[PDB]
Amino acid sequence: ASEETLAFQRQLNALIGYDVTDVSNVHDDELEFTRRRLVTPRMAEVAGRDPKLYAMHPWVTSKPLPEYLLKKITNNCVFIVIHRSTTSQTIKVSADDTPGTILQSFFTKMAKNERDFVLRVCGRDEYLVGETPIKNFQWVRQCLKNGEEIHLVLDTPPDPALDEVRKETVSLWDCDRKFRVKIRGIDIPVLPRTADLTVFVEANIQYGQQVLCQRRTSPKPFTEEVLWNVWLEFSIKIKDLPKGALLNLQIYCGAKQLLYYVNLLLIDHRFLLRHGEYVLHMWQLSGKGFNADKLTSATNPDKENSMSISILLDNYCHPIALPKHRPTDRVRAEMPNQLRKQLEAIIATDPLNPLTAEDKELLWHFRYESLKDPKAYPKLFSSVKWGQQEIVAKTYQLLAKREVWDQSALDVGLTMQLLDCNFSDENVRAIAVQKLESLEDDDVLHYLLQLVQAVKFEPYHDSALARFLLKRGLRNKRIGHFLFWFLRSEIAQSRHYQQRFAVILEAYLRGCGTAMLHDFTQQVQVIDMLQKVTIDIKSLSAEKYDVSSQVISQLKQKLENLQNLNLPQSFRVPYDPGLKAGALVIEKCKVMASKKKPLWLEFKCADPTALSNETIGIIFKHGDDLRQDMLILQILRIMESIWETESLDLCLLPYGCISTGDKIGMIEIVKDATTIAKIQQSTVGNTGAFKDEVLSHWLKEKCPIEEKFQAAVERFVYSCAGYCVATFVLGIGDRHNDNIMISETGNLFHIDFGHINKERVPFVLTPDFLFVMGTSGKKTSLHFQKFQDVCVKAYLALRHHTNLLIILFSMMLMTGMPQLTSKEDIEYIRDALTVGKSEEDAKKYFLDQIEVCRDKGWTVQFNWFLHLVLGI
Ligand SMILES: *c1oc2c3c1C(=O)O[C@H](COC)[C@]3(C)C1=C(C2=O)[C@@H]2CCC(=O)[C@@]2(C)C[C@H]1OC(C)=O
Repeated sequence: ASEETLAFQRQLNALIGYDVTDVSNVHDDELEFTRRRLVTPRMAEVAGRDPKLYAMHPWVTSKPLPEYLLKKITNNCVFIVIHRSTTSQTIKVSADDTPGTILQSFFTKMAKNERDFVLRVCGRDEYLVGETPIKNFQWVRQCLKNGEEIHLVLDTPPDPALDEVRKETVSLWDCDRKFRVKIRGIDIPVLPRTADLTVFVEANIQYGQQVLCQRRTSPKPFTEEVLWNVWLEFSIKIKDLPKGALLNLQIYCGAKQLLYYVNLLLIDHRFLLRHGEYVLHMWQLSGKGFNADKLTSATNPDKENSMSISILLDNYCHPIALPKHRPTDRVRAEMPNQLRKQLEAIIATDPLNPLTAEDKELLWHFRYESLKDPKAYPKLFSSVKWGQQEIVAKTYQLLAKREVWDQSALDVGLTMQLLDCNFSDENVRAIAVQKLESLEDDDVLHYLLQLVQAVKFEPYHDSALARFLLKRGLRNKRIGHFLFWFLRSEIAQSRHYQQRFAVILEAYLRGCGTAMLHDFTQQVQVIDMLQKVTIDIKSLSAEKYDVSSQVISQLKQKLENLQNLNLPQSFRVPYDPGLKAGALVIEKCKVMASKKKPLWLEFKCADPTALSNETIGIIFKHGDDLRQDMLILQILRIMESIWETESLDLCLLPYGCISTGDKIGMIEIVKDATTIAKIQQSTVGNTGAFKDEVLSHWLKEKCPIEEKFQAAVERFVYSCAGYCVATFVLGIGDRHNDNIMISETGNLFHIDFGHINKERVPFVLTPDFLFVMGTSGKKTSLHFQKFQDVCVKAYLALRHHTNLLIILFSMMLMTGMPQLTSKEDIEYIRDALTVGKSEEDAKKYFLDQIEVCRDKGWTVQFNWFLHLVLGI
């Protein structure tokens, strides 16, 4: 290992934010083993990607043009403005022309080596190239909807050389003996403050979040060291242990409640049975009383303060689990009319609905019949007795013939269901991933965060899903960019999965290319520098007192030093990679008058071809985990895409928001916007006597032109409806006025989500909102009626994708929540979506929620004010 190799590893660890070679918190070589195994997948993808297309990362879609965009185009034509220097001409092209047919058509119009130029969006690293109709480019579709013009510049294609990549005994199943483990003792440096506590150890053999067998030790006084030296034998036979099963060890604390836990994979990555002595440091349960963290094979790295449990496993030779080999029978394709019909009723049931013992027997007995319907796969494989060798073997025989599933249409919702906490079998999970291979880059982008979170449900570090993500990231820069940040936010805030995520990110970084490696370095530099600034200014972490003029002046000064000669002169915006930020506009920079004192920063665009002088407003938030906001915003983007397929535009505004490290992140500053509470405070003040006409007045004053005002109101009508529906389905509608913003164009949008007997409301639809829509009293109106229709429309449209939302919601709660979630928490979504109900009842249900808000008036906002502002 030369200084070079060591040096390279060093920088990668800096980009990752974790030392991927660290072995201070491992009891085996699974992680290192995974690093080695990911080497081939990475190299294979690197050598298979096109050097030019990878360099210009065209952002396209194969989806049809939405109904609301079809209107925007007159006669299959599109106008584009091409620039040179100041030199610029406007051309009219066909919506189906390829960027090549464009340039060739440009050289013929204006005329007085040759085709060595490329079309790039003005002021952005976004290229319109490749054999694709101009109308199938995301930027083109964006401009259309926004009504903005399409300005492209004629520059030289980026040399793909800049993406250069650096140089690169035997026992079988048979073991009729029952599995057993010995609990030696538990040890903890410091113990709780009640000192009359009792504790016992519970050992579970879990699979797919289900307990196959459980054993417990007797209760003993809770002291720094508690020894048992007792053997716990389980009712399951060694030969019946399925690959991916875990020995879940938990400690309960009572008086004389789960408090500590740690897991250990029974069958390792090499198909060998786990044996030997083990000293495992456990995690402490925060929820005094469930989630992805409880399934981790990772141990707590903090040895000096955590609880550890010492156990002993059977130590003989080396029993190895034999990989299945499909031989072939009873397909039994016929059943009684009633039986058949009651089988289809079980399958037709929603995800959250539990299966009874009898329900599972029918599904399993008629496996092959159930196999004919993809939507039955989750229920079917959840009816498999995974704790039985014979049954599992039969399960693989069943999956052998997957022609029906192989030909089935890609159903993202259905696929995600097989990648959650309920399935630990590699074969079942692998078939879900098989289907994901069909997703085009644009769709991978919509579900990327969710897929990354799903890696937490994988029993092993190396899996089909982890490799899938690696591959798509290496194949497309935009996906690679976001993958980088999503993995980095987990590695920095999650000790439960940081080791596994670090291995996956290192594999991506060794194949993304020199150019991207340089971009990531600059972005990370700015974030590290900005973070230290928030750490150097000690008062920034003090919520007790307000922000003085001296601290702000101190902020401007420190930003000045950095900018002199140390801070990157330009970097890509984490949440908007196509945009390059340049120098800071120290004058407009400051410390927000917020309790959390976030940095309000403004930069200039580093791209000179930018057709504007507006700054890039970025909030550098510190002291807050922004992972939940990212999840909420992404689910909102998913709702947008869902509404797009149903041909609907709810005008949501999922602004940029990305966690960039440990309790730090960057948030997009929406231009020309203010808080609803702010608008109220200007007229009234620091009191709860809210006026109903303030909002409308504010909007009109911002839109003195007839046409403009009605355009804004219509926008308000849509955006208000979109958020009411969206926030209601997610169960986060009852919010304080200061968490809702509005732009001068009338766009309403919720912000600052954070970790989210009395008066309650389903969502925010206050008198000021109803006012803008021309409704004062309890009387209807033209705009309000529209509002009601749009709400119903968007609402029903979401129900058409119930299973998708249900699974997305359950995973989000399980992976993006500190505390433990229950079935009750997940079931909320099922009720909010009126599952089982007919469209009619559903339409009325939502309309009823709209009525609750009218009767409530300002009541709820007034209580929020009394609480949040007056501490009442
Ligand atoms: C921490 O989520 C957000 C914010 C915070 C915070 O503590 O203060 C404010 C919100 O105060 C109610 C932050 C910085 C803001 C946003 C946010 O999501 C908004 C997202 C869209 C937008 O324009 C932002 C950046 C405004 C910003 O609020 C203010 C009052 O400047």
